[PDB]
Amino acid sequence: ALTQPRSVSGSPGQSVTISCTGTSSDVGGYNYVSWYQQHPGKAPKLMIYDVSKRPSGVPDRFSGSKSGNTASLTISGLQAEDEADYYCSSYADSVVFGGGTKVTVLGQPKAAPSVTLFPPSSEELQANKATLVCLISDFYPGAVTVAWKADSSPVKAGVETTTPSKQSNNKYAASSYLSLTPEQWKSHKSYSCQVTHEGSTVEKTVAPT
Amino acid sequence: SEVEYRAEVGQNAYLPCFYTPAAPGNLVPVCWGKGACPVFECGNVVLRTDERDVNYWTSRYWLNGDFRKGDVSLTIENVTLADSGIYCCRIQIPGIMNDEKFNLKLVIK
Amino acid sequence: EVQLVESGGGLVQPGGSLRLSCAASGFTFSSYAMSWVRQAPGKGLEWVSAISVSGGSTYYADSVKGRFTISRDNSKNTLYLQMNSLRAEDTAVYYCAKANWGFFDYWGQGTLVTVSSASTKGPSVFPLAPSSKSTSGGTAALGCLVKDYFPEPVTVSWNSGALTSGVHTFPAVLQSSGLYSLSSVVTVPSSSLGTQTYICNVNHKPSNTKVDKKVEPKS
Repeated sequence: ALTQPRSVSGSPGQSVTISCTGTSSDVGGYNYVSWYQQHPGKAPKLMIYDVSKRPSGVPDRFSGSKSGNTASLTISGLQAEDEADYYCSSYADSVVFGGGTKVTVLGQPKAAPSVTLFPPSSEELQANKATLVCLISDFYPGAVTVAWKADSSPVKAGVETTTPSKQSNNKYAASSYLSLTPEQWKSHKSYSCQVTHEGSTVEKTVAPT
Repeated sequence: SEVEYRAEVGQNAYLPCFYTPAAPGNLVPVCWGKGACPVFECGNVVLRTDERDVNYWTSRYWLNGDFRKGDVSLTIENVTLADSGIYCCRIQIPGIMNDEKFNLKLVIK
Repeated sequence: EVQLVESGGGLVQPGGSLRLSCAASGFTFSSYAMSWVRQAPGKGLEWVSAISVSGGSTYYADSVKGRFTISRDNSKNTLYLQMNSLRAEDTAVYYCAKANWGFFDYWGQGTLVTVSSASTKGPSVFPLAPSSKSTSGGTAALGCLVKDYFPEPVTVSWNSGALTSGVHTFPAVLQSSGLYSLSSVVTVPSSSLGTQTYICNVNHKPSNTKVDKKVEPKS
């Protein structure tokens, strides 16, 4: 019943605004609209309630309005912090929520990823298994391409890579695991983890010796 | 509905609200608030009762009828133009989504 | 000062039952309506149910009507959700919130409810032995591989919580096998190696798995 844009993006200092479209029985003939902010691993935060009413602890720069059936949350003078998921809610007849809006603060400086490659432990090999652990951290924008290579040859099978998750500091972290057999690990001279970010590749290598 | 309840600035406003207890003595919780009835409870609550008596109260907003007999009508004493608007009277009939929501229009002049 | 602590979530078989509790402190619980709001992993918010200030009237979303029952104990300052006839669709993080007249000002850090025909599996913990291969300065990176476990979550601590700085417990990978795997790394002084002992304390409550791995440098 409530439709919000999937994403809104702005530069720092920009005034930005999220719309929330409902029916005349949802947002229309009632002043019962709330707005919640949600950062990564956190519970949502009440930003605005009763269309415009702002709870204590919510910055002045968050303002709530409504025209007809379209409630709007306007974030005046964006900040890096403001990079979160925003949900609108109507509570006139039932408690309904919008699809959410990903607010992207654009200005942010590029950070190249920091790669750490760990070979299989002597413990894991004694258990007839092998896992190469490639840990990628502090990168912005939050998009990477991980490519594994045995010596020179590329490896498709056994690769499992996480989607980059927004850390506390707006930067991102990802991890790729390459599952091998102890036989496959000892048969090659080396193994490489290649992370490509903003058209630049960072390679880390490990060898069975 | 075109139904209004009127008062001049200074008078007491009288907005009516009623229920019939299922049995004598069985009160149903009631709440009054400024603005139309939301999903649950009262928008900007001014008064609330439970199955025993009045649990939340505010000055000027009183239940001066026999609330024990289902007469939960409100009295807003010494009204201002600020008091104009819709008022919610929620009769919280026990159980799953059984509530009787009453929106009452108050007009101050 | 306002606190809400959800308890009671875990792994239930489809068709099963589960009771969630929420302990309220920091406010007059007796005078506020309360509700439960759920969030399917990587999805949005969905209101589940609410209860009147008195406790006498309850309100539910069509998705849960008939299967879930919200209740309150004003004397114990506790909110309950009895979930019966559960389905995979009900797999979500269940937040307990202070509903006022339809809005949620205070929320707890939710409880995860996982509804799968799958059975819990404890993790295999392996030491990720140190080398300063990727670390600038007199720091070396070492860690723990927490392999194949189900469902989430796993908690990693270092030296029984005494080691906090430089710790990075990575978000888990959801492997094709349906099993999770994560890594926790700590960046420590290279000089301390050889004296300072480093142990990771892995806890998987869903399978009663408590593992303490000493991660030492290899030859």
